[PDB]
Amino acid sequence: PQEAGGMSELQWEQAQDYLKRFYLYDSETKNANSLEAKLKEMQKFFGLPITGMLNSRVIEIMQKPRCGVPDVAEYSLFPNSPKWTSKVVTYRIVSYTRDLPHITVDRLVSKALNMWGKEIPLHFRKVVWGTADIMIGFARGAHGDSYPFDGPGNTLAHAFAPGTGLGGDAHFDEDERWTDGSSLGINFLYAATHALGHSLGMGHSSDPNAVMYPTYGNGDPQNFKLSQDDIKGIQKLYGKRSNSRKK
Ligand SMILES: [Ca+2]
Ligand SMILES: [Ca+2]
Ligand SMILES: [Zn+2]
Ligand SMILES: [Zn+2]
Repeated sequence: PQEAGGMSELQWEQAQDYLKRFYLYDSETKNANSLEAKLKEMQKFFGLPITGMLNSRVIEIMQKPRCGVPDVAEYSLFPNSPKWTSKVVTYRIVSYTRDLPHITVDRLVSKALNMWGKEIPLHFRKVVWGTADIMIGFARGAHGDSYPFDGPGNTLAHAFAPGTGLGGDAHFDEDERWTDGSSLGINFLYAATHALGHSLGMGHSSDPNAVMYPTYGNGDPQNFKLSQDDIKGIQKLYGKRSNSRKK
């Protein structure tokens, strides 16, 4: 439809900002010409082939929601290996959103987290007494951590890397819409694979059928399943695999 033709400067400029936050709001990449190189890495990060452009898929994704985890990091004392080295992983829900009953949130977090575990020799464990590694809560950036709330729209959910006992948690922007049967806003199952995937130190992928595919296409999946590219992606680190194997 060529909607970009009738867009204003404000829209094109907004794009600069929407992506600026996707990799931390750092003035180090603040220059007119850098736009070209800086979109170059965005376009490949997503995978979409139109490089050097800002109008077709590239604007669509700026406006569509996706994830709230920056795609960069810079710290020392990093834990053993980027993904969960531990022999086991544990996970517990902190609170639940009114859109969904606790039972539902709980079984979705697990039905995705478990899929991840089912593609690798890692092992997973149920929680019935004590705290866990990955806490799953609903909250706004002003709950008690860095990164602003954003509100609805851009920035879907922040999550943390498997580091320390406190780090590794997954969060859900409570402002965002969260539901399964209704199949209206963001599917918990689908986002859960993504949010929980970051809890395992997994990164985004470029394949059009990826499970952490950042080019979200809206809608809710009926059954949902893991992707080939993510299964091989993770097995390169853990060596052996379980070839998904699910119902
Ligand atoms: Ca949001
Ligand atoms: Ca944790
Ligand atoms: Zn993400
Ligand atoms: Zn937080």
